[PDB]
Amino acid sequence: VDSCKSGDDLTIYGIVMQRWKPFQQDVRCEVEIVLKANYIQVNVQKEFEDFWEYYKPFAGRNVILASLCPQVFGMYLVKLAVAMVLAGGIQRTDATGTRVRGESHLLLVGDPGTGKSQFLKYAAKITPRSVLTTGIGSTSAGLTVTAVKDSGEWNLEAGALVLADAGLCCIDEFNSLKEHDRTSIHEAMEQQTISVAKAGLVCKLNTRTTILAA
Amino acid sequence: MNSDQVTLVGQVFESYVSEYHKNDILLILKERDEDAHYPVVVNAMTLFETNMEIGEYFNMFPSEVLTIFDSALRRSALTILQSLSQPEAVSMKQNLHARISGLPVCPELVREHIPKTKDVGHFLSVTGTVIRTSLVKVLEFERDYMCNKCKHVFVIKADFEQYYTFCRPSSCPSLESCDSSKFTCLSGLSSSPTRCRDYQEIKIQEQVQRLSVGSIPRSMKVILEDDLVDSCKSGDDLTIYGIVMQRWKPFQQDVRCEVEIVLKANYIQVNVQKEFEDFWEYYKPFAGRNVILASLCPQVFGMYLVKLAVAMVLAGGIQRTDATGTRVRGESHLLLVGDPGTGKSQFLKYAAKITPRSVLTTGIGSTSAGLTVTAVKDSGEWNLEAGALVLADAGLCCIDEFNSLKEHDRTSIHEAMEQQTISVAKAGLVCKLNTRTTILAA
Amino acid sequence: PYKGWKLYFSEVYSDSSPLIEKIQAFEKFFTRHIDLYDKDEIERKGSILVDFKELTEGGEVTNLIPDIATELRDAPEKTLACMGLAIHQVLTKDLERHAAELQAQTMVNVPHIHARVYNYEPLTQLKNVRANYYGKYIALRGTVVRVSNIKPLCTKMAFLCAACGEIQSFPLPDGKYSLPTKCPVPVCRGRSFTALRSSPLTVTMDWQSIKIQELMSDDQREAGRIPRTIECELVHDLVDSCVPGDTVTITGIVKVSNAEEGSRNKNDKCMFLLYIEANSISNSKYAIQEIQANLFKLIVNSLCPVIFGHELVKAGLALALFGGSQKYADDKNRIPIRGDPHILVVGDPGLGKSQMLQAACNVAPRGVYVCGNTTTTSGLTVTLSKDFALEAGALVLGDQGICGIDEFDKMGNQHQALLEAMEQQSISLAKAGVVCSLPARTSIIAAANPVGGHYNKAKTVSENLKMGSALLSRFDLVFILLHQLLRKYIGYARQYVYPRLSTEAARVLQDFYLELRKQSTTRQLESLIRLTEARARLELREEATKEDAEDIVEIMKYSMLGTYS
Ligand SMILES: [Zn+2]
Ligand SMILES: [Zn+2]
Repeated sequence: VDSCKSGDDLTIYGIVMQRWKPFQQDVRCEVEIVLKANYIQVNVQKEFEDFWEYYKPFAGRNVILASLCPQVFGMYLVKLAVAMVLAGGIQRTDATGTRVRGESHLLLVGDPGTGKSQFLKYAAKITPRSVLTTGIGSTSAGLTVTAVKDSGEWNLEAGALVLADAGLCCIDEFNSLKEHDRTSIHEAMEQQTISVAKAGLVCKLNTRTTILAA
Repeated sequence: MNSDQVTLVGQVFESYVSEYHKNDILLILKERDEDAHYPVVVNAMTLFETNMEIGEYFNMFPSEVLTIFDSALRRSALTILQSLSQPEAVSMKQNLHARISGLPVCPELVREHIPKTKDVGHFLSVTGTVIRTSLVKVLEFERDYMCNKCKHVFVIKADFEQYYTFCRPSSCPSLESCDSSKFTCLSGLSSSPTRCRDYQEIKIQEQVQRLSVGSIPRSMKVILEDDLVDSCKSGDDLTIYGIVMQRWKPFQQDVRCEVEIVLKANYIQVNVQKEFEDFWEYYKPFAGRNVILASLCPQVFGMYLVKLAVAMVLAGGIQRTDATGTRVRGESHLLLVGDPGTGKSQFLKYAAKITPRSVLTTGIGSTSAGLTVTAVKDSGEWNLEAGALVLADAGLCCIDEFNSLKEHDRTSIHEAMEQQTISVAKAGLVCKLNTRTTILAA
Repeated sequence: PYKGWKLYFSEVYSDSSPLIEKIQAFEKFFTRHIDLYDKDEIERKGSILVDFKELTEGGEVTNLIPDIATELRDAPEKTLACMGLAIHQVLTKDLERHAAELQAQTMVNVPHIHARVYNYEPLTQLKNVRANYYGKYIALRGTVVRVSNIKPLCTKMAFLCAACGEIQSFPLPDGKYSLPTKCPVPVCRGRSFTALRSSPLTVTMDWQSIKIQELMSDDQREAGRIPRTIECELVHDLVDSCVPGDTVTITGIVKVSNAEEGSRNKNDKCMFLLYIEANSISNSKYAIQEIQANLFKLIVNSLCPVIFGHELVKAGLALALFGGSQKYADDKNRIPIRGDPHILVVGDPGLGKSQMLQAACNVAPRGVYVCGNTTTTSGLTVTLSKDFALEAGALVLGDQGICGIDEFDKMGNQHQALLEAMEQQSISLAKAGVVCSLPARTSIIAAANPVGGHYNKAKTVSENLKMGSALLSRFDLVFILLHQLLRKYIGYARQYVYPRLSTEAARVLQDFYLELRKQSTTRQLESLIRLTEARARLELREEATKEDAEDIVEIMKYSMLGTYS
């Protein structure tokens, strides 16, 4: 007990057992498969090596950029910038112990219907551990945190900027958001974190993510 | 009923079905499904006209008379099956139910109100409108038991008056008098028989559109069994024949009792004169128009055309059917664009109070939720609520402040004025509802 | 001699019982047809799929089963048990022979094998299912509406008798832990048993509850009749074999449901209740030729025979009914984008916009009509219900069909997920910690009212219409306004003809697009192709020519003429 919290990535070893309560006079039965834990732990290859030998670089950039989004005409810089977005990054630590981010941020201020949305959606479907939204369609309740309540009990719900931790968050209609949805995005882009303070839920949540906006 | 009464009833019915009612039984035998409940509709008036005692014994003990009728129907079906040259071409049907229809028209048997405690145990007909329907259901109704000394397999019935609950007996009903009180149940051990009868609970209500029904109509539960299920929907005008019975649950340790008068159905049916003849002879026409127009609304000065137009509104109309099968309406529509306070509202209100089967409103006081349809919900359950344009089906709908409505209340009125129908699509309720009505607006 | 006798029958094994005859009959049938099935798959999945036509083949393999149809229909729980024990005996004999051959150069433990019979006839429709079908084996075909979650279910429990030491596999009724009343041996009646939950006789399997709605004719059988629904119970390998919206054929036994649901009001509670124990489930996923040989205008004018005018609106409706090409490269995972066009009807009241949406949902084989006042987010999006299950909404119920939205200018946030469905063909779900994406390959036809009423003024469409550009840019056709035979023809075209775009049709689109550019969204050109392909499916042609393109261009010209005023 007291070895984990809500939101952790666990690898639980243990025995799969069945807990049950039988029928009574006015009560229905209920059977459940549970895991009695014993220990808690908090968390083609030859082809890729050949592709890496040919890349070791400008011809490789043209192949990745063309293969990233072939459904689009031109826009060599956007395909390259997205490549760096999916690429980066790696955290660092300075002399003050401050976490120095790695994840990228690309803004696409394109006229509507030019295909910028076709990029982000296919890029979100092509990438494992990836999220996306369309701006005002998901306010700050769907971007950062939400204190889900029920009686005197509550938990933490993750938004677009949180579910993309160690992943990618795409936001079309990025300027269609309210100034408070942007303020929440301002914190996620500036701290890798999102402050929680809704109802009786106060915490500091890590949102190490990259944001690809349009 | 004693032996004489049962004997006479059986003989009269056997003669009647050996003489007539042959093609119905033939069509029942010609069906493919053998485990199906097949009804035999019989006119009660013509049957009671053939013998005097059958009607008395039916009005005295309806359930046993219906059971004897079912037995004689089985016998007659077997007789007709044996009379065919190729009896193997058809199949015998054992689930035959005699459904009584066409009772002698009298206030003691034909009812327009909900039967009271005085009518408990009597067979009668109630005419109303369906306000609620439940799903179609399946479950047991008889339970087989066996004796520990003679191995005799008998059966016990479910008490309809106690919501089909079984009570364990303590006497062996075998042909030999057994003193054994230890019996074993065989209902859940196996599934050798398929003894289960259909069941559905519908709710009917008195029709306030009728002259005998007062201001507040009453509701009643009707129990349909066997082939009587899936025979009606919410909103139908039904004339249900059946037996008025009482279903009850007693007091317990923490539970209160509840008694209820219900109608166990047996058949479902989906729906001064000399002066008037003298008034019609004088009318057969301009002097008659002046009399009707003056008598329609005497509280108003002049306005001969409005009194005449309203006369045609209450008059029309009759539906038609064109070559494309499209229903061609009959009901009228009159618009009164009069200055406020000229008396146009005095017309429509008195005309709505003078007319049976009539509705009215005052525009913005009743939006589209009160004009057409509303999906009344509760848990995962819903029904259809009727508005002003629906309750006036085969009637009149009056709407003052007609231009004070929103463009969506008018759109709903646009459909009712153009199709005799109103499309339903609220929550999980999607349907097409008939609103054959006339609209008198101001 | 019968290993696994207690895995199928709770009775005591006796060579004088009538079970041995049917068991050996099915054993002969399976030994003669042992090469027709995959023994490895039968052992792994724990079931076997047998064609009902093989049992009624008639000859020598089915010599000992001449009345298989009647015995299976009237006594399914006995015939299926005998068949399963027979296939288990065949498999264990073959495996014991193999093990003996291996040992020469013998405990073979074959698990329970579910005898599943598919392709059963005659097919029984749901409306003719009464109470007298209890204990009978019937087959139904219908559309799935609700799919519950997978849950453990203990079917049987092992009980050891303290008198003789015999272990029985007592089945539970509805999963209720009951104690046996007598020892299955006809010797001692100890009436005292100890539960053995770790014993292999204690059967526990996966369980799922699906809901099936009958295939209702939207106009013929809709004369006061409601679509009937019924519950089906999938177990073991049948679990997770269909999603809400598929048309499946399910063969199984009719059994009494005892929970009981509700309550209330007022009142869908029913103590009396039915359900189906599913034995097998199969999931799929001349007058026409006279019609193909003025076809476009005939289908167009026959969509809504009570709406005057709106010739172009009915023209786009027919194109949306047939639809373009769902060009999904399954071998390349190339997304089909969208082949279902969307229609917008901008018009004043009194034009019949609601009637066009009704006819859109009536002539379509899968139509869903929705009003824009009584609106809920769960009414269109998928609905989450936890104790969790995801219930299909109007945007999911309209999959492979058409959904009509009337007065969507009166809808708030309960309507914004429709924009995500028109573009992604999917619905986003994020509630109570559950995150998922549900299919929604539907065609959206909608109608709205202008801002200030009659709008025959100097303003355009994006200004007079109560709607922003976030939804105006998603429609393939925008029209500005100020039965069973065509149903079979549309359904046959959606299943038989898959259209393509030719070079002549492209040259016409290239010239019009270049002339439109010289006057100085991309989805406009996507509409030209999606409607041209829809025209080719309308004409039952695999390739659209320049004639179809010019007609689609003229329809788009009318849409662009009412706009840009
Ligand atoms: Zn006895
Ligand atoms: Zn024993």
